Amino acid sequence: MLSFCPSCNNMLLITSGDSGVYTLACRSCPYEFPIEGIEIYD
Amino acid sequence: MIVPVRCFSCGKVVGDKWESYLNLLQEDELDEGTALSRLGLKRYCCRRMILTHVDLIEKFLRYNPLEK
Amino acid sequence: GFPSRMTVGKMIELISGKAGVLNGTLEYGTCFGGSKLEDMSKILVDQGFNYSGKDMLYSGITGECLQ
Amino acid sequence: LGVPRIKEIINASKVISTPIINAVLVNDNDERAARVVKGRVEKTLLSDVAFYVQDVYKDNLSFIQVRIDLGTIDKLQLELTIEDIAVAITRASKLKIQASDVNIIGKDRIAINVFPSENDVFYRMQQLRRALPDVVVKGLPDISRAVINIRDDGKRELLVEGYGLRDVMCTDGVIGSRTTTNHVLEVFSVLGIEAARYSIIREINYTMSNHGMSVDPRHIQLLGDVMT
Amino acid sequence: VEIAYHKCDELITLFNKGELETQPGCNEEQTLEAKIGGLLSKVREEVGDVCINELDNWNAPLIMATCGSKGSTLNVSQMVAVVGQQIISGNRVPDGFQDRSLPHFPKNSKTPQSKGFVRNSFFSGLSPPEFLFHAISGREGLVDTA
Amino acid sequence: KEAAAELELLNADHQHILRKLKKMNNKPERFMVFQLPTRLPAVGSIRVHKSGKLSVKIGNVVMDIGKGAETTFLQDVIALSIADDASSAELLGRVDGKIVVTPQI
Amino acid sequence: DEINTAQDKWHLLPAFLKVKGLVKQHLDSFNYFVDTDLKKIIKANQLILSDVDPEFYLKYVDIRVGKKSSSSTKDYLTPPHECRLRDMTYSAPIYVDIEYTRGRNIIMHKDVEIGRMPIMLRSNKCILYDADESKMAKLNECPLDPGGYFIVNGTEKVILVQEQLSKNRIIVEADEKKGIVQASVTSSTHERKSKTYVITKNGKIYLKHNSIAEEIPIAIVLKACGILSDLEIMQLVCGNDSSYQDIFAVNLEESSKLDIYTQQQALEYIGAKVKTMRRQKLTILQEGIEAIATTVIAHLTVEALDFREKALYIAMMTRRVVMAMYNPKMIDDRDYVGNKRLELAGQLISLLFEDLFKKFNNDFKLSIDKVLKKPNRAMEYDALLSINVHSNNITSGLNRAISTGNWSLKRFKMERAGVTHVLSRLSYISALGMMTRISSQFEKSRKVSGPRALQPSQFGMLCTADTPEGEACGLVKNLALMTHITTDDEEEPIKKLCYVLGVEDITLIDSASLHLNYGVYLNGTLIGSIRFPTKFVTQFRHLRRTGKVSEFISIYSNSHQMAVHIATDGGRICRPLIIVSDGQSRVKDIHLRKLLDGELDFDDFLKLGLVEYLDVNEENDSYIALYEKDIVPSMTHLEIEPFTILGAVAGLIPYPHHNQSPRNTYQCAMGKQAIGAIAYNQFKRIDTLLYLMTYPQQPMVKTKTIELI
Amino acid sequence: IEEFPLKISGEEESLHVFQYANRPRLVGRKPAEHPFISAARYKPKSHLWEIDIPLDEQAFYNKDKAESEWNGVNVQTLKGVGVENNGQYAAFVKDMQVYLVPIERVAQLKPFFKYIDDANVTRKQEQNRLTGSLLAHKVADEEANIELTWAEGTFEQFKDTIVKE
Ligand SMILES: [Zn+2]
Ligand SMILES: [Zn+2]
Repeated sequence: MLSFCPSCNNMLLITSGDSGVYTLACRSCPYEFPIEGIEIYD
Repeated sequence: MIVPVRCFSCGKVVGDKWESYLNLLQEDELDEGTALSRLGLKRYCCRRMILTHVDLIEKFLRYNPLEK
Repeated sequence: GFPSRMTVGKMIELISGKAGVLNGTLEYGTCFGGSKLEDMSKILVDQGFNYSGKDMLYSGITGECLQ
Repeated sequence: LGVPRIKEIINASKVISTPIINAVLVNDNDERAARVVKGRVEKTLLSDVAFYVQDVYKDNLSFIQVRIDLGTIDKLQLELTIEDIAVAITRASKLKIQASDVNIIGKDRIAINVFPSENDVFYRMQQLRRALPDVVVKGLPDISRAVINIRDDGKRELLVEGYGLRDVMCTDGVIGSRTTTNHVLEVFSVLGIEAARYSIIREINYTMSNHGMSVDPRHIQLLGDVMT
Repeated sequence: VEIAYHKCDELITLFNKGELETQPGCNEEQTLEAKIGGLLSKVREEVGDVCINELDNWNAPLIMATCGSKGSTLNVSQMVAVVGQQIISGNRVPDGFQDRSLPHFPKNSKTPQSKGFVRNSFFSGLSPPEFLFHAISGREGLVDTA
Repeated sequence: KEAAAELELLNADHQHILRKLKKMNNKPERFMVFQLPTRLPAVGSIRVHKSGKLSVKIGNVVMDIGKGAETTFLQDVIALSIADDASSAELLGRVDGKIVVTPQI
Repeated sequence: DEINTAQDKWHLLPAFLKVKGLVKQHLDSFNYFVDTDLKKIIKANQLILSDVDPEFYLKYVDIRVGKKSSSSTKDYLTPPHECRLRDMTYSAPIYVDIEYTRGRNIIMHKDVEIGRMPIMLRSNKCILYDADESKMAKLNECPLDPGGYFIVNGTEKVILVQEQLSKNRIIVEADEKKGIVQASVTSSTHERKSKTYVITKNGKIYLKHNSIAEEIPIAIVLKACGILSDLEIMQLVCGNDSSYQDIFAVNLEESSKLDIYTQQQALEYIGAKVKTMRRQKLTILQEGIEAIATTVIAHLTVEALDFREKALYIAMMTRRVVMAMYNPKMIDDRDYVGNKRLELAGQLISLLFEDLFKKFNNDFKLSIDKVLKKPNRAMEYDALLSINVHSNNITSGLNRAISTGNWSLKRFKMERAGVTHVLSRLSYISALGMMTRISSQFEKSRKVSGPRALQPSQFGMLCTADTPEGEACGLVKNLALMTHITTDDEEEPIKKLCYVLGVEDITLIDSASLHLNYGVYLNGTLIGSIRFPTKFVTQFRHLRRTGKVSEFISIYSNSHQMAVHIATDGGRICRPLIIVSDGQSRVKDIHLRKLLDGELDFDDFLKLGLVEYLDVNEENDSYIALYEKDIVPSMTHLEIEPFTILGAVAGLIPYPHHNQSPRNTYQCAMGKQAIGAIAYNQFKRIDTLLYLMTYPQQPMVKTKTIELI
Repeated sequence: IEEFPLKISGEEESLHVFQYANRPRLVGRKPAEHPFISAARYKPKSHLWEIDIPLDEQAFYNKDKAESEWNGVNVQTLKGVGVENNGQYAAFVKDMQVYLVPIERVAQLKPFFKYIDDANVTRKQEQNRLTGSLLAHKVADEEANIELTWAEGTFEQFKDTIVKE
């Protein structure tokens, strides 16, 4: 993904939110962001 | 150490031409070539004996094991 | 011993040596300089010798010249 | 070629330094054929045919889709279809993740549908992203590279730097009659005992005649007979 | 020699004018070492032939090369005509400093006089970069015996 | 060619502090930060030349050039005043970059 | 007749060897030891304690060698020639001054002799210090020997110059099989550390150490040191738009596999894997067992409390490997002369005297507590009157380690054999060519192949021709004529002078700032990355030519590293060259007329800004002319002489530039074996073997360097 | 062309600088949006800064993680240690003239997480000399009683160094 948390500047992880949705959320700060992601690189 | 009595190659006696060479160097100031030319030696052999020679016995006799 | 080892500077030791004995001056064979080969064969040629140090030898056991 | 090459043969080492295999061709052209024997050999062409490896998340599932073009196959000539790429990804690794599922769509994409200390999805996504672009597609794994070359006459002969000698000999385009590799144990594994002494009596003869030093080859035949 | 420095320094000024016609056996830098090495090996073999033909007879180092006492024609061409291209480890000399070999030559210098091609013979005397370039090859040839 | 950027970029920060000093002269409740060299002579100022450079001639007339600094202040920098461990955090607040003063020799 | 410029420039070299000699690398170290470093040793052990009571102390006020009062410095020594016939050693006593107290707080002092220390020939303590020629003949000593050697137990011993790698600096070596390895040898006094930075696969970077168990990836390690945010672990070592980002990002992802989320968990994992667990005060293995390890006890020589620099120094060590993964050319070579340092006779004697003075206080503490415990009264005297029986192993061991050649340091663990070698006296050039010799210590003699070829980086620094023909072919080298091994000066005001010149401190600049120009490294330690480094280098070199005393303190940029280095820690060769100023040379014709006419000698061309010393890696930022008819306006220096590249033994060959180079090497082995005159007192001396000549003669064609020696 | 005079204008107080290493810029329309609520404590003798940031409760809060593992939180504690410096000065300009102010300390704010310590110290069971860097890490958590009232003001500083000439 290579995405950084705007609130704590740490590494975020893709988690499964209560068995059925995909959101990114870290264990660093209480943050979540439900967007779909892309990892395209030349 | 001291000047040799005879030259190595042919055998000309060059041992008698060192004090006269030193007398021609200091007084009657000449270059070594002409002062070594009007002294005897004609060939470049027997000329090498007087030209390229170091005098170590004058530096050895400063360490006399006698009275001093 | 010269072609297999390529010590031609030794060949300059005689020319700058034989022409150094004659006019009473110990010569200089220092690195990247010293006595030039051109004006040491000029000192050697007007003394009555060869410019390149080659003298003709009369042989010892037979008395004739060397070819 | 020197004295480490002779110890490389006398010690009979398992792996050697810089092996080559002298494979030959059939016809003579600068066309398809002499350029299609080459492209069947070298490996890991996935880092030139893909243009990206991206992973997207659609709300319950994941796509690791790969964009395979057709202009790469046009320039360097290989016989592979998108179904052949699906078969190559199906047996890509030996046992890492790759058992369950691959897909083929119209515009040439293969997405790896995945299914499950906590949150081990993104960890598998990172490891599978970092283990994917060094995966072979078409070719043989033990060969480093391949050079086709012209001899003193107008002929065309290739050369690789691998360890097979059977996969190279079983190739559409080469003739399996005459070939020569440096590795003696590679000859012994494929051919046998008697073709391993007739290889060593010319392999010792090759590292000496390129310097001089004729050793009147009955001595070499005596050396090549006490080892085998 | 001046129509051998000019036929290889035109490749150095073409190396930074885009690209060159790279031969398919290697990349763009190993095909520049090979061509410059071939030209600088070709310059020492034809100057070594125009000296031995104009060389006067009844001399020692040519008679000793005509028969097999000691010496070769390479040694007399290296004494008289030109010493050329002291090579080490197969190729030419590497960069002893960053981006260059000697600090007397500029950065990114790939001229023959900067990367190991001497041009003075043993009769005329070597320059100090030529002296160091010959000393490296002589010490590597001397350490392979010890 | 390293002396080209010693004149080309030196006419890029002298115009940058001139856009910061006199353009916003009226009343910004706003701070900056200067770097002065130590062993100061036991004062003078910028003295903008003939549309050229900017160079302080400090008092004790031996002279002390130097303008411009780096863009390290992408991060947020806000100063604050403190009393004797009873009251603090009376911030002013902004940084507008920095300048550095380097003595000529 | 008329003073030229390309011919009188030669006269810079005799005036260089009139003030400072050719054997100065042995003289200056021993002169710096017994004047500066010998006082520095007692300034770390200036007060001893006792387990009987805390009201007992011995205080070392002053230390000196052979000096008590207004008389001359040791009115009668033994002569250096008499102690070579009596099988003695040439030593002077060491006098210390101690404080002697009681519970009645009386304070007085008394001179004592606490041992004998062997004096080197012709250096500030011998009789032979600028002696007249009538003084040399009266004392039966030759006036032409180089000196600088020891005479222990009658026989002559020489401490050889020994090279090693650069201390407190970073070297990178590559490997195709396993992985690229980085090192940084810690130069601490009390311990010998070496922090290795090996990788195995996939960029799984984890540093290792000999005092650490199964190791830790570097993300958690520099997270425990102070770099807490992940945003400045991704930008600090990779940059903005480089291809370095997809390589280091693995160690981020496996930071969450382990003790992430800073030091309530992170430093505990760094401290749990520790060796030598230190059972004294062992309870503190939660937070205070790694704060021991990430400070002055282990890994480095940085004395910080909270770590902005040490967290950066490990992290700027990471970028030098991350650049070396994407590009395998950005490495270092071990055999480069800029990576090596020369250790001289003055440092090994300081190590041995530190060891034998640390042992002297331990063998005397165990003999004074036994006496001050048994009776009931406090013993007034006899605490000073019992040091004669304990000051004998400080003398016998100090001569034994010189006469034997073994320097066994129990705390330091660099036990080397064969340091001192017996002085060769085959001829006059044999005793001089040994005093200018460097012996390199190998690791193993199996697959070496590297430190025996002639490097192009020793042009003028080391002799190109004089190598032995045998087992030590290429492993033994020789210094040239105009070289100079330097010393560390202060290292403190150079750091503050950069802050004057306008560099920002590292605790002020953002962690995301390396896209800009070069970063200042003082002895490997980052200082804070000034803008416009060309002006910084120009101002620093202009301050160097007014007086900053310029033996070693040098500056050089580096573009493929994106850095700029200021070097102050001496122990490194350098050579003096002529500065040119943008069109032509600085040494004019009027400067050379004064040189041979009285005043304005050498060291007056360093103050007036005519010549300067250049280092091996510092002349990589230079461009040097060979002769005076070569002045290109883009040049920086002019060399003095092109034949200084030859050594002292190698300077006997007439016309070396006409021969081939192996015949310039073999002569260096045959010139020392040739027999002839040795000394002026060679008939007045007795030793085990010497060969002489009956009628010696001087050479026909000379050399410009055989009139010097 | 005129000059803008600089004076040191006196030295009686002590200054400090945040230098937030977290929030760069909000690139348009008056950037960097500095907060309001903070009102956090201070410690001398190890200099041990702590500052607090309020949490956005309405958006992206993820209440399950915030009130499942640790306590119901609204604080985000930072941490910084200052070091002494020389030659740095702060400046402000009024209409002709620049006033230098000595700054005397520079520190950096780095978000050391506090609630992980508070959750680890709960879930555990649910020497005169140290010679540097152990006495400095041991003496860190003793007084802390400078729970502070966040204030403002352009009268106690701007009308304090201007009546000096
Ligand atoms: Zn965040
Ligand atoms: Zn005769």
